[PDB]
Amino acid sequence: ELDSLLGQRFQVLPGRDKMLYVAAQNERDTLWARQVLARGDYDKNARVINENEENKRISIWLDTYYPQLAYYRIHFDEPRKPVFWLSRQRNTMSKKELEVLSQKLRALMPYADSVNITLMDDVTAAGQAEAGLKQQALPYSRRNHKGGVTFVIQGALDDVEILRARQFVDSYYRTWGGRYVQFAIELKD
Repeated sequence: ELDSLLGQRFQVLPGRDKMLYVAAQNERDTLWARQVLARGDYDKNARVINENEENKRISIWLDTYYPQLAYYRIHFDEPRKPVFWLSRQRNTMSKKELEVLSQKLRALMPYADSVNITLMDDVTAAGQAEAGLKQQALPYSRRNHKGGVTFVIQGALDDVEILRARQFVDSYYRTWGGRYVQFAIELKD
């Protein structure tokens, strides 16, 4: 526990399933801690997690049990108290349903004391997309789709402009996830 700590930018967290959960900040560290733990006696006492993998794991569960849920992403700034961003506008759940959801999520994350559900404003999510693209003089057309919006970047983009556009998009999805606003580049000329 403190034992695992000494083994190693990480937070080691006790789980209700008697597992030890090592929270890492990114991919490189996740693989490193896995390499390290596998070489010794904790090799099956610990599991290394990070925000990208845990979002993927919870999204698969929700795909079946809450298949129409309008959500963004779960954030792990404090890994003992993950915060699940849901859409305020597109939420269809009563207060009691959201409480049930929080409890199921907590059961799915044995290292978490609680899972707070925060209702986020779609106007903010789309407004950060709009602002980021404008910040790069990227013309775009916003095109609504079923339960989403696509910002379609448009123009005869060169090498660097495409990379800058895609780097912005990746940074956008790290915050909001890719389930509401999505992006595309239409190449012209």
